[PDB]
Amino acid sequence: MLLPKNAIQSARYFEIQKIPAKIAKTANEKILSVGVAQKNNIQPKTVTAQGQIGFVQHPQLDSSCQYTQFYTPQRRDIRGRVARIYIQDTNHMHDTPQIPEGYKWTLEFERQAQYKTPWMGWSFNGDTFSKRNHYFCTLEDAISYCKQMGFGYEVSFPRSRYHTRKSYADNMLWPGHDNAV
Amino acid sequence: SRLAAHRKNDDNSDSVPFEFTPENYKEIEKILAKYPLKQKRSAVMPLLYLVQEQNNNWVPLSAMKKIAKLLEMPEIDVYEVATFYTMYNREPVGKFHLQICGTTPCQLCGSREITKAIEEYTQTKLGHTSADGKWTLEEVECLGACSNAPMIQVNNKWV
Amino acid sequence: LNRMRFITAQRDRSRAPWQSPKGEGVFQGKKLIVASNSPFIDDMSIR
Amino acid sequence: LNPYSYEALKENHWLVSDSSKKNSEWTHKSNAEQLIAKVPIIYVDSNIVRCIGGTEINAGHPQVYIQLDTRKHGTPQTCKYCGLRYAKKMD
Amino acid sequence: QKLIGTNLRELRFVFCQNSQRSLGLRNYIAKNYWNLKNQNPNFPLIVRECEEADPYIIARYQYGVEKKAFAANNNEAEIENIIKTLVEQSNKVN
Amino acid sequence: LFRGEHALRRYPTGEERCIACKLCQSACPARAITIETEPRPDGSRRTVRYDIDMTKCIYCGFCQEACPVDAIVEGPNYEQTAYLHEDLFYDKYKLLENGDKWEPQIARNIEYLINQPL
Amino acid sequence: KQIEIFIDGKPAKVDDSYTIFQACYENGVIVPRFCYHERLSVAGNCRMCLVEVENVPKPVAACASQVVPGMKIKTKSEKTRIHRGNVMEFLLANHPLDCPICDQGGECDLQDISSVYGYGISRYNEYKRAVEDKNYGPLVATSMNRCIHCTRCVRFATQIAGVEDLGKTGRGKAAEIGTYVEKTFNTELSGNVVDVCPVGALTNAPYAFTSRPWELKSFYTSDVFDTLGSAIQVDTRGPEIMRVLPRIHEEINEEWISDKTRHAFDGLKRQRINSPMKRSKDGNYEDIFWEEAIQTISKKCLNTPSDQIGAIIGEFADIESITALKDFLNRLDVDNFEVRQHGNLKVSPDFRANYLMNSKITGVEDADVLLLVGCNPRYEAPVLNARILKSTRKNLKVFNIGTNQDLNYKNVHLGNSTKVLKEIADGTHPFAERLKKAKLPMIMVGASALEREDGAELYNTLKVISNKTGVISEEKSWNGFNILHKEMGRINALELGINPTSVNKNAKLVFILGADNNLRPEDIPADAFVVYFGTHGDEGAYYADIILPTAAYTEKNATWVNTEGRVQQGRLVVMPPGDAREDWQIIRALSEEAGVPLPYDSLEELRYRVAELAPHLLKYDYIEPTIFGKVALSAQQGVKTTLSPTPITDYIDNFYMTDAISRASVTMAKCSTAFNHEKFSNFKNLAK
Amino acid sequence: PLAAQLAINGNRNAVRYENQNRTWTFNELDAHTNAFAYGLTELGWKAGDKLLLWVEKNHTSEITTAQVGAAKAGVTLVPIYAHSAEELEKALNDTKAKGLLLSPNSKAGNSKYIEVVNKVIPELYNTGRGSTLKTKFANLQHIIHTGFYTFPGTYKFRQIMVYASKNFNTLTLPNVELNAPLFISGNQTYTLKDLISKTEENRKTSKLNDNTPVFVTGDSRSPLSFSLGILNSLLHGNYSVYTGAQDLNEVGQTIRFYDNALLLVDGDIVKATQSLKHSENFAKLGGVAAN
Ligand code: SF4
Ligand code: SF4
Ligand code: SF4
Ligand code: SF4
Ligand code: FES
Ligand code: FES
Ligand SMILES: [Zn+2]
Repeated sequence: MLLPKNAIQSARYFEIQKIPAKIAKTANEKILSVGVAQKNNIQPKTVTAQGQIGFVQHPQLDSSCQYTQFYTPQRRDIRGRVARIYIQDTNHMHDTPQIPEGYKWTLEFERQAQYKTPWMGWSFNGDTFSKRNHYFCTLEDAISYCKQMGFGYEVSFPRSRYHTRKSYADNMLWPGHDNAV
Repeated sequence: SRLAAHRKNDDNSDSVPFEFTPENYKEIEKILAKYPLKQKRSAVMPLLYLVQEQNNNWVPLSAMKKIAKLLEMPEIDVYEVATFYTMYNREPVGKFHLQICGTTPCQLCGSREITKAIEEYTQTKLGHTSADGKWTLEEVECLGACSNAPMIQVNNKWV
Repeated sequence: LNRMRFITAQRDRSRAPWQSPKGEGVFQGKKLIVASNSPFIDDMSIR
Repeated sequence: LNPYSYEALKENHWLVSDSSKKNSEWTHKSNAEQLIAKVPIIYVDSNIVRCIGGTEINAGHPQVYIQLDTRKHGTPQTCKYCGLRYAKKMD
Repeated sequence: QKLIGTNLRELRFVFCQNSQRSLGLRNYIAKNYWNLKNQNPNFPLIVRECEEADPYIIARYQYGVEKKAFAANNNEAEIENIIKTLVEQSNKVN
Repeated sequence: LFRGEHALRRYPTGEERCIACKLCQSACPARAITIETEPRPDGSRRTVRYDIDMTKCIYCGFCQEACPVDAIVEGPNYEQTAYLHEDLFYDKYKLLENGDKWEPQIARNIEYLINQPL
Repeated sequence: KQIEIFIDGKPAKVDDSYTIFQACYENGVIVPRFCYHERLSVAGNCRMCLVEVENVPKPVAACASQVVPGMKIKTKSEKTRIHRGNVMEFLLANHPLDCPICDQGGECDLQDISSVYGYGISRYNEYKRAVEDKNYGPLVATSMNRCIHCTRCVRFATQIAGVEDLGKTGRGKAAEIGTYVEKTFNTELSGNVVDVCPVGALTNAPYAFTSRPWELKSFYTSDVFDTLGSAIQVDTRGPEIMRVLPRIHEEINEEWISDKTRHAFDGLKRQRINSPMKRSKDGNYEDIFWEEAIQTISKKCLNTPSDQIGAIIGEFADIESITALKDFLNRLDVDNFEVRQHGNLKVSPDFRANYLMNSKITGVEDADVLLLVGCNPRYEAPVLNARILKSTRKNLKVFNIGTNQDLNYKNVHLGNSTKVLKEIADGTHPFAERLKKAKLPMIMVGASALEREDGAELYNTLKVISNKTGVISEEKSWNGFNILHKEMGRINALELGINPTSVNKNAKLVFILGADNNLRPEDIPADAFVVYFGTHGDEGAYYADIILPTAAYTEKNATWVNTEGRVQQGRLVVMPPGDAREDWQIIRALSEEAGVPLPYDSLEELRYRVAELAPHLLKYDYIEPTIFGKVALSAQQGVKTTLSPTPITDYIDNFYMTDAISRASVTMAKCSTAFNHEKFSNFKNLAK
Repeated sequence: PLAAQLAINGNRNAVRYENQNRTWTFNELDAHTNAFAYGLTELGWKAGDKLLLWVEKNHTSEITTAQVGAAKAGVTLVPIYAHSAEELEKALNDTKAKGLLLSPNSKAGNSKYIEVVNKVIPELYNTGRGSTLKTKFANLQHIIHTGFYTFPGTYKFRQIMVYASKNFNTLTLPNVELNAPLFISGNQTYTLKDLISKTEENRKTSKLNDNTPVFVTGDSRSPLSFSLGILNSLLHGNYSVYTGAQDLNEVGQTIRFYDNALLLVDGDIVKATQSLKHSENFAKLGGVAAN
């Protein structure tokens, strides 16, 4: 999930890391043009696993999204959707799962209408696209997939425990002199 | 010395009062002086022994809470100490708490015969207390004087 | 014929609609006064 | 005996009780609670009772053990797999 | 400066805290915020700092009408002139 | 060993043998079992809804194999032809009724199955 | 000092402070454990982390053993396999056959380790140990037969929290971990006991017998019940939500969450508004369409002059909703965003430093002296209370001016009135010299104190005291001035710049954006028209002439700013119930119908408008530094600075009932009825 | 006067509250009473200021702590037995009390104490947060309720309490004056010296030795109850146990353990109780006294 630093220095890799800056096209975007400029100036210039500031990237309906297969006459909502990219860690309930998690980046889609039918109370999803999460080895691969499929993506970087000194001798400690104040 | 928790008894409720006598307070002061001033937590066992001496050879829950308050330590610590150490009777016992050693040396010397004789004389079974609050039989581990076995101890005092 | 009970129960398992007041009700300024429907007893208030 | 009272909740493990046992007929679609409630408390001399839910292994539920030496004498304990309630025969 | 409360409904300064492009507006605000607040006690003067953010002075006049002035690489005198123009243009706006 | 119609058994006392462990639900290859459980007022761990979709289920027997208390058993009944598709959405009521009706033969088969390992 | 070791013949380098387990984890080789926890003390009871060292005959406990130069560790050796198998067999001996009925069936680390490392078949064919169950309250269900005597619960109770009730009572196989007496474990952090317990001995009672881990989908989001903000994981099986858990976020959450945030999600399951409603003069509520509701609201807005239009900000208001409401009111010429006059927060929203905690949630770990003014961290932000307990156990002294609450750590109670503040400001109080001597002091003030009628005077007194005592020191580069808030909606409004002091004395058209606390009939004029954007009908829905359903924090994809100034993104887990619509969308539709369309039609455009207003909110999970703290908090000359001779109190009365969701929740009601009488005490626990 | 027991042996138990199940040693009782006195002093209570007592039997600990703190601070306490808003207002007007400590959840007639107080003083409902009381009486500055919830214009007992620091206490406690009035019962006023004399006379009459534990049933606001209860324990080092509203049955259940224990019995409790279920519990009562 982490190749050696600067192991890959390809133009495609750099393009994947870089995020495009939006261009105001809609009337609302033009009205809020100052906001678009501020967002472009403020958002991180590149995405890397060492990043720490979360951000949301708009879907790029461009020639780069030509590889998407989820744009069909019947379904025309999958493309342009916004996903979430984050590392799913093991649940706090247990510490040594049989199948450990946290070794891969999960891409998730917000679930749409979920309703229990009257005849039997069974659960039904209005859309079947956001039932299963996607998994990638690297955030670079996940972002490349999002760009290729034309999906916008929010990225939330992981947080882990801070290493602390551990020793059994800390159980026994001398409080100090009684007269100490 | 049967259950690892507080037995629901009407005579051992939290409402039961307990107050150390002035002699017990003086002994507690001496024990604290013997122990380090800051490490007052080490005086649990002497306090439990004093409580047993003051009471009918058992430590009430109210007495344990009083010990914890005096020592400025959690009551759970006192509970743990009392439960862990079996010489503290958490429930009332009879006038004579017979403790028959049952380790291998005494068994070889014939501890079983002595236990049977005691049961026959006292009209009660091992462990169980006699109908009248006079006898309480118990089986214990090596009391130390194996070369003089068979052996018994009374009130944890006289061998 | 009793499908309504089952449907309502299934719906409430995840989301129970709030039972709004109906008909004439007491008003204190711009507020409708209704007794609390919570089965649980407010022990602190009572004693 | 208000089911929502603090005493009732503490006695029933913070669950609303149904004395008539009739609500279960709809809630769980069975009268099994009523059927099992008829069985009386089984008195066992030993402090620990072994339950298999039958006469032989694999004919009931997994072998389980229940402590009858409750901190309060004579308190029945219900098996988790089956509703049979066992109590120590205090004498 | 005394008529800001009546002329405008809100003043806002959005800039960067560690950029030369914002240095001028940053210093002007740091120097004159208390003066402006004393001149106009209850007027809203909002200050927002964001790294690599373009300097901007946003004056909200009335009826959801706002004017945004780009104050990059502007001396304190230029900031004063821009703020004065924004305050004076309230009559023209409404 | 014949696997016919799913049914739910009870203890000789009448108590439900089914505990909401959802092992049968997890093992069901066709996802034909839906289970929702809430604590019973007496405090027992019992299901509040146990549905089997006979049309979606393959008569494999994984439910009975995975049941740790022999609650769900695929009894020998096979003449379960239905005219309405809704009649094949077996519910907890239907499963309990089937178990009550077919307990004798199911118990007789289970006796031999349990005694075979011995 | 770096030291070279070998793990299965693989060279590695680690500092001497590392233990065998820590080195293994860093190098990527997993070691089973039952009693070792990262944040708890080191114990060697379970002895399941035994490994093989070439030069050590006896097995070495990895968790409680430090590395040695040249150590040859064989974690894959047959001897290591035998050790793991023996330990697992001993652990499973006497363990009840309760896996089908154990609530941790799918999340049992014991099962996982037995399957991966231990043997596949057991030899113990004998009567097992049987232990009586215990009653710890409606939050923890106890099955002590499954206990492995790892003491993790005891260590958590003694160390993470100040409550000292759990302990290992007894000796031998008869030892029982728990309270010797029959009492409930009613600590505010009782939920994490289940998490720390690995063998399902202690479980989530409300969640008991509900579902299994393998049929749950998890979403990462941020807590809203507490202004502190907590990184939580929400598990859902379809529409239904269940088992809210914490997730590792050391800066703010430190792996722990409070009972309120853990068990208040049940409020969303009932008393939910699912359709627009209108109330007649007689008081008979009736459902109506969104089109009709918006049309009537727009007609009322057009008819009503902007002078007599006001708004009330709710407790759970978000950035998007508040921005939409602000834009709509500005386009209508409405500038007053408060209608309540009884209590208003006395703080200027100009600078973020003057209404946000200048020192972060981790600033307690750095400050040497911490003074609270009308703050009860135990009831508000219990995780912050645990952090303060850690800080005061390592190096920190806590002083309190106000009520003497049963804090888990010792504190020095200076007083409860404003006399102490006056003396400190004048400099005659010895605490001024104490602060001057102390380095990196911190001042934490609850929002109630600033909401007092003399809140402005108290705030100015705090400013002058901090400036004089060095709480805001340039040489130290320290700003210990902090404010603990009670309304995420208020925090968001201050971030967006809405003035809390602007109150419309007489308002003919009131817009209540999901506000349910502090509402009284006197606030709303009898002749006014009220439009209430809400999700629960416990309060605010009875003052409303029109009621509009809105989304909750688990159902709205929005942004939330916590008390320390960290901006996080609250994600959508399930869609709003019934016909509920997002509040920002409702405001946009209302604006369009009224004839003042807003320049945003989607979340992206609304967030562009948010960037226009305050760009720093687009940097999620980050705290933007501010260099105007000293200017904002500088004490002015000629200010009133006149305090009143009255006690400083705390607004929280029942920790389990603080918002509409908590009031509507059932688990919270059970916790209240089970804990209020046991916790209420007019006196102070002198033991701690 | 009130620290002799602390000087001799502060570790000994001071008082027991069976109804609320809490026992205080001499040190703990002194700490709580000093905290109450410091709180009153910080609020601005002076010598001779009047505080009305409207707390029921169950709040025995609150009653005792308030009494001892008032004695330490030289504040006079006036118990009031009013079941009606008319009586409450009449007492307030007659006494011109600076403070009023009451029990909110208590029921008087068809209304609670808090409701009656609000009716008598409607200004409390709209009183600002942190604002001084501007009432008709012009002197009832402080209103305190011994309840879990909070109400506008009122403060909780714990909030009023202020625990002084060892090195950060700027407050001062005026020396206790024996002649200063402490209790105003009916039309008769009792000073601390008079109460001490009453304690001595009652002990002599009842043969109350030092080691004989005392029990008090019913309201502890009575001057006789105060004399033979907490005051007796603080003077002679005796052990007092308050049963509050507990009936004779529970009082006897508690008494069983105590031997040769004096008992103070309230007429209201006697009327409330029907009969003694277990008379054996009182077989060793030693002595019995009536209010
Ligand atoms: S036979 Fe197989 S598919 Fe059908 S219900 Fe049983 S386990 Fe499921
Ligand atoms: S049928 Fe068997 S496997 Fe399925 S939930 Fe019931 S007991 Fe568990
Ligand atoms: S804790 Fe014990 S009973 Fe529960 S799943 Fe694990 S092994 Fe089975
Ligand atoms: S209850 Fe759980 S956490 Fe506590 S000692 Fe037992 S197994 Fe460990
Ligand atoms: S063998 Fe009996 S005392 Fe040791
Ligand atoms: S993890 Fe090492 S002994 Fe438990
Ligand atoms: Zn069984």
